[PDB]
Amino acid sequence: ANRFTSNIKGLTQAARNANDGISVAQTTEGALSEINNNLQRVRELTVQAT
Amino acid sequence: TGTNSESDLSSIQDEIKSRLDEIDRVSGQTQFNGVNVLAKNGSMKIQVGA
Repeated sequence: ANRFTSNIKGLTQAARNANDGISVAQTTEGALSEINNNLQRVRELTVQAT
Repeated sequence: TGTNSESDLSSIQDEIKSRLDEIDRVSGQTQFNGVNVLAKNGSMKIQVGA
């Protein structure tokens, strides 16, 4: 039972840690989306300029 | 024509040179978007693709 309790607490903490990765990934994805929009507009400007 | 006198040819030539000078003026002054189209041999490249 003591070993089972250790595993329960470890796995709960592991899931809590795992959620942080999703948070970081979503934040970085939003930043990348903004960079993508800027790149798209720059490409349009180059098409207009050439 | 042989019937015309010298003053007639003078008036004709005055009008002819007036119109030739007008042609030269049309060539020089006619400019588009800061480009004198009829003033120098060249080529224009229009981006019609992506």
